[PDB]
Amino acid sequence: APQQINDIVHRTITPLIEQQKIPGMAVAVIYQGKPYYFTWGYADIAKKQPVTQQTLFELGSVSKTFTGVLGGDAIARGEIKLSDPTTKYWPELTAKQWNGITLLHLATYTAGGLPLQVPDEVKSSSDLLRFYQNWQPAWAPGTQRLYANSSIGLFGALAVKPSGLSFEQAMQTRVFQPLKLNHTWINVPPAEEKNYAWGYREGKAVHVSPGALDAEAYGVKSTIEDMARWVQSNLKPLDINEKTLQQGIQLAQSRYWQTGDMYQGLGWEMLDWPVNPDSIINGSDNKIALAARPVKAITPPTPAVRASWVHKTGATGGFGSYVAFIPEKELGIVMLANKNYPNPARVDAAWQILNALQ
Ligand SMILES: *C(=O)N1C[C@H](NOS(=O)(=O)O)CC[C@H]1C(=O)NC1CCNCC1
Ligand SMILES: [Cl-]
Ligand SMILES: [Zn+2]
Ligand SMILES: [Zn+2]
Repeated sequence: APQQINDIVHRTITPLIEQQKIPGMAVAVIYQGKPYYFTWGYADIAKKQPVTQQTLFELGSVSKTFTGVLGGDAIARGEIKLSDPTTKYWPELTAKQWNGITLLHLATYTAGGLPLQVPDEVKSSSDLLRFYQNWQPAWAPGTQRLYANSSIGLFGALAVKPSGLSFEQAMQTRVFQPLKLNHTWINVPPAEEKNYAWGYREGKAVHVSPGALDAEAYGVKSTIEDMARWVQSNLKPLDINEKTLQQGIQLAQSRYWQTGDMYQGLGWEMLDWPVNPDSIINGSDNKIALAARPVKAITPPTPAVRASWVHKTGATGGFGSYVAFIPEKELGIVMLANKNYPNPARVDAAWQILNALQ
C-alpha cells in the first residue's frame, strides 16, 4: 500500500486498539477506488487464531445497509412503493394505529415510536403479530425519528413478500450473489464456521444470539474483503450491471428525512461533505443516536448526493463495526473489531484516516 496510507493507518488504528483493548481488528481503506487491507490480533484468543482477510465478523446494525439496498432493489423492480401502507403486505395488522403507517415510515424509523428492540419474548409468528398489534405509538407517523430494529426489521420482512422469497433467499440471490459477496452470511454455514471470529465481552467469548427479525436489523456476518467490495459497490453503483440493484443502491442513499445536519436513507445515513467531524463523532454516541428527534420530510427525496459522508455503525455483544465512504472522492473505510467499543472512538478514527487521504 502507499506509504501515506500505511502511516496514517498505523498511527490511528494501533493506538485505537491500545486505547480500547481490542483483541482483533480488520480494516479496509478504499483509496481511489482500491481497497488496502490491514489486520491486527486474534479472531480466537485461546486458539491463537489470527485475524485474516477471511475472518468473519458480526456486522451488527451495519446489516441494515443490506436491508435498505434490498428494499431499494424491490422498489426498482416495481414490487413495492415506499408510500404503500404496511397493511397492504400484512393484512392481519388490523389495529387502527397502523392506519397511515407506510413502508417509508418503517424503513426510516418514523412510524411513531416503534421500540429499539423486538422483545426477547417474541419467539413465534403469533407472538410477532401480537407485539405489533398491541404497540401504541407515542407520536403521529412521519414526525419523529426513533432508531428501531423493530421498524426497519419489519420493513425488510415485508419488502420481500411480493417476490415470494424469504428474506434470506432474497438477499442471497438479489444482493450477495450479483455483487460476488461469497463470504457474507445471514447464517454461517458449518463449513465456514472455522472462519467465524469470537466476540469478546468482559473477557468472555460470545456470538450474537438469535432473535426475531435479526437478519434484517443486525444479523449479517462478513469478511473485510467482502465489506470492502460492499463499499466499492455503494461508491460506484454504475459499475453494477444489474439495473435494479444499481438503482437500489442509489435509492438507499436518497435523502428522505433531515434532522440537524444528518439525513436518513434506507439503512445508510448521510451528511454533506465536507462534514463537521464533531457532528458525526458526537452524534454516534448512543445517547444521541438512539434519542427521539423531530424530522423534516424531504419530498421528493433528494437523489443520492455524491458529495456526502455516508456511514453506518453497528454493534453486537462482542463486536463493533463502522463503515463510512465519500462517493465524490472514491474514498472509504471499513472497521471490524471483535470487541464492542464506543461508537465515537470508531468515528473519530475513521475521520482521521479519510481526512488525511482526501
Ligand atoms: C446495531 O448494531 N444496533 C442498534 C442499536 N445501536 O445502533 S448503532 O448505529 O449505534 O449501532 C443498538 C445496538 C445494536 C443492537 O441492536 N444490538 C442488539 C442488542 C441485543 N442483542 C442483539 C443485537
Ligand atoms: Cl507511531
Ligand atoms: Zn506507532
Ligand atoms: Zn470460501
